[PDB]
Amino acid sequence: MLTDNWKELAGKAQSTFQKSLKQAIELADFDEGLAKRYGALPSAIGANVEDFGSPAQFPLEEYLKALPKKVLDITEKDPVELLKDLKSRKVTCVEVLKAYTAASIVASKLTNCVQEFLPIEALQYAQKLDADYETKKHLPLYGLPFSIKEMIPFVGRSVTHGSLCYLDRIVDYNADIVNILIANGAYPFVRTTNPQSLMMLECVSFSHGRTVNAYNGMLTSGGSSGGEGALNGMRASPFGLGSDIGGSIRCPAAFNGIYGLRSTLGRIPTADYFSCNRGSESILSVTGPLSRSLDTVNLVMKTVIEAKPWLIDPTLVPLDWKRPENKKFRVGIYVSDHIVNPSPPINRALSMVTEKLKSLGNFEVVTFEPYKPEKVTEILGKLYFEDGARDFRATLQTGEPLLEQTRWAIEGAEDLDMHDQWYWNLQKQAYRKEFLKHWCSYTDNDGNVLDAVIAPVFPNVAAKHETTKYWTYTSQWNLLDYPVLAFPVTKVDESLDQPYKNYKPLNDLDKYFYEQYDSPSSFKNAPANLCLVGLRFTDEKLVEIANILRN
Amino acid sequence: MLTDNWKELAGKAQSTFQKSLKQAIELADFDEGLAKRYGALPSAIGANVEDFGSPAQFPLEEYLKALPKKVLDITEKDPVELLKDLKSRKVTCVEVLKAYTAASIVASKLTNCVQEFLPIEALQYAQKLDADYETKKHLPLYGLPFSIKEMIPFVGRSVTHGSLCYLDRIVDYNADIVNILIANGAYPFVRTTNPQSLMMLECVSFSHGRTVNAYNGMLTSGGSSGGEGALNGMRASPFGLGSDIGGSIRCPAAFNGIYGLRSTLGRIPTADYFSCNRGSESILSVTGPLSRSLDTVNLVMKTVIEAKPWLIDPTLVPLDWKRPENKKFRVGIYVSDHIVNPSPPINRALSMVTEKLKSLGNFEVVTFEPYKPEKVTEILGKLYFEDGARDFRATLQTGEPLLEQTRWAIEGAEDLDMHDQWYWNLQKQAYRKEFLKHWCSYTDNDGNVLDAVIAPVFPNVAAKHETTKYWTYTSQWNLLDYPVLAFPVTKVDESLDQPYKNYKPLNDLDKYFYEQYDSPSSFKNAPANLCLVGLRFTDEKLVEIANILRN
Repeated sequence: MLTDNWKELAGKAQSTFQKSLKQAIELADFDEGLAKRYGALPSAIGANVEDFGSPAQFPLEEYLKALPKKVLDITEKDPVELLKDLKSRKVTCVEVLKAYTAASIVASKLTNCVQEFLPIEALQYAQKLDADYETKKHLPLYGLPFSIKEMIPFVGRSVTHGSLCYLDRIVDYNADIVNILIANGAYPFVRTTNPQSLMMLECVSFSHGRTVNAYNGMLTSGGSSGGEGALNGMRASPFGLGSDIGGSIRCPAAFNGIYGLRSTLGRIPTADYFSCNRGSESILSVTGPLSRSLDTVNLVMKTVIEAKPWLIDPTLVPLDWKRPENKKFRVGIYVSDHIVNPSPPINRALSMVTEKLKSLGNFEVVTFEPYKPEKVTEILGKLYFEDGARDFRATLQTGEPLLEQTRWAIEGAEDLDMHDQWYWNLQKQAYRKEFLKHWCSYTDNDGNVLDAVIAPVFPNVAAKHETTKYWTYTSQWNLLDYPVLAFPVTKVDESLDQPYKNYKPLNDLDKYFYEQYDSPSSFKNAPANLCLVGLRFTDEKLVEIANILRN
Repeated sequence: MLTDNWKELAGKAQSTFQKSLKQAIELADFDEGLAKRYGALPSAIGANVEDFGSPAQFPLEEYLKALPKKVLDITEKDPVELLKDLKSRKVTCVEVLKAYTAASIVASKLTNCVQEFLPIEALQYAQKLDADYETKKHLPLYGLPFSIKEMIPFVGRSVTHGSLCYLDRIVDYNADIVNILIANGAYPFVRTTNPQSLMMLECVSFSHGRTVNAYNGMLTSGGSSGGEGALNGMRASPFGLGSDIGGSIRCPAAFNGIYGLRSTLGRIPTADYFSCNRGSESILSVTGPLSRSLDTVNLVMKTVIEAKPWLIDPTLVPLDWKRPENKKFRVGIYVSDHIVNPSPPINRALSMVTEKLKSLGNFEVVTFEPYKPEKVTEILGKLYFEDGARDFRATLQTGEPLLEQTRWAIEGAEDLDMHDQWYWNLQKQAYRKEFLKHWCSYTDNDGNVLDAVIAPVFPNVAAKHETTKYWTYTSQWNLLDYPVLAFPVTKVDESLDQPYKNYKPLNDLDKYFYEQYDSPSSFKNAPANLCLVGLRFTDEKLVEIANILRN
């Protein structure tokens, strides 16, 4: 840990970003027309980490306008299809790198989703991938760059999870999942932004400033993997890796209208990531990919697991990544937990998806009721910061200010005695066992279990800044460790999504979210996503059902 | 002329081009990446002059993808801005030549717009211009290359206007306008294609094959300055010189979405060009610039006229090139001649330009009715080929086939007796006098004359091959000798430009053009241009109004 003044350290972080941005622009080699249009874009990057700039109203429109067809023809192509072009040599690995690097630079300025570009090592990866074309063409991800959340170790970099005090914490190794993906023909080219404490569903830190939504620049990108959500929502990366302990993969994915998988704990390696509360095991985070392309999420999962990562990380289970053979499906619709009702755009998305599943013959669709959702907050309120947030709070010895959203996550945290931890571990495992019984109560007379549940990711589309005051719609599945896949449905419609009249709130917090949704014009063009929830290790069922919903 | 078999001569024409193409590639000095992409481009050049190849759907998109930043940063620059860099020595005369030579090579393969490159003399011009930088820094076109239609004499070259029989017609001199432009720091670097007889609004000859549109390769470039329209539409030349006796400058410019000025006869020297019917004076062609850049059009006229060309060509009038001091404008909109109605894309261009002028306070906008447009065809029907096309048909003694478009131009040609010419000269002068009275009938109560008329250039955007069967929208102003400036407005919009419903044709020829517009997709991405018409010697009013329309 460092104890230097935070203002000096924020300088050092900005400098690291700016030096890599300069190198990124050199690699992309803009012609003067693009350099001009790029220069004139509204920036979400300020002069310092407390100045949040002036974001575009519709960053994706600005991105698609600014970039030349010569770049978009690569970055807008579905990554699995792009893998065919790299395999057949219609495009070089270095060519793909240049396009996506340029895309990420435009994305960085509009959304502020990049913490550090990796142009030096990425060119080395792509060049020798071209040189070794004949020997590595067979690899499942040959030539594809990808993004990694800053919390993921990469050789020679500091790993801070957004905390300035860790700027001298340099690693000489990559995370296991990074090396596995590299062994399969991929390589990271950019590090995405992460917020203070990582326990925020937004993306504000004193290492980068504020990250904004790819579809509406007045809204949050989400968090904790906010840079990944913004970068991949802008299609400026084929896919990315985030982490998810309270919604930190699915919230960015849903807010930015893309796919994001909270994978079951123990399938893919994440423990070598850096966060707060290192060594805490009561509730464990997971990783998983974010991408515009469901086929790319599936291929990344398939690639890492078929590399048998349990022979490097022993917390993992040797369970194959397998397409489910079920042709019939039983699916529940989780319309509300009856604590905070979803806003109109989320409710319309639930109806759309309900109607589509009912129209297909092989889906039986039932209502799914909550089971003690208040119990989610009680337990996670004790286990998220089980040291009373001492480990996080010590990071602020630099004077780094405490953000409003971080305040919520550490409010009330108890420094548990061993017997207190034991008490709540028993509360955790009992709730898990009770909920399984609840889930199995929906099995039919013939003995067919529920395959998946469809639920919101958040009580609304991308939230206004400093308003993500309810976690249960995502953290429920972290307490249970159920795999959850966020997927796109629709966008806000100003005609269809007017506020409910004569709404009677369920409680003060539901009242807060009701008044938060003042009108759809406040959320123009915001994607309305949902998620598919499955029992532990049924990840593949979720991919298969999402496949049907997009056809 | 020559009397050899035409197939041998077409070979000789192809050899001259291929010999100059080889020298151009050496001058351009491709690196391997460009040489590779150039080799793989779809060509509008065939194996022989009757084989038209397989052109790209969007030649311009292919051009922008194929050429490097090292080239596009110069050729995409507005030539007036590029002149600043040449003056301040931020860029070399040879550097600019190399970029534009490379651009024209790529443009040549994609659109077939180059008849002969001039890289030997161009390198000599550019090299000594660099050497003489300190003494020639002041010249208004210092360092700028430009293209010339093949009909324009250049030292040591054959001048054929596309007729194979004239391949032994070598000149030892440049055209007056060329020498003037050289005296002002410019130099020609490429010769562009022209069609058989020059009397078609397309660009097909047995010297080069078929020239295609820069924006949609299934459509014609226009003619007769078809190479000029394509080359400058691809922005592969800073500007070019064409000729216009029936629309042969404005039709290429309009089809390729750039500017083209049919300047008033008697301003800039053109008589030393070569065409058919040399010595025919009943209807005289004019020259004028084509360019992507309006500012470049204005500067060439200013440069040539300020060189006092009436001291070399005595047919010219000593009238300064002067920007008008008008603060108010009266402008007419020519919606139709009520013989052939414009297609939807042109019709929307008229409304767009109308609504823009009405939105500025200082424009009075009135509807402009036609005046006996049928008399245009009748008079031009007698005076275009007043020898009964005897001179042109003698070019076919080589066996050179008669193209379908040429057939239209010479069908019905009478070999006029002197009294017949006198009769039609009087008809010509009477119509001009009647039309002036028509124009002046639009003068308002305070005595303000119409400053300009906005009219179509053609009943449609760039035509499908062998369908340019109506000339009046351009030849009207050749009969009258009014200055006309073609200028860009919009592109085909597939939503907005669906065919007219419940359309009732005005006559057989109008029905033909209606059926020609089968759907906007047949003309995807084709520019919709219009033109500004002024009274004789008001060229500058047209430039000034075009300036306002593009801001």
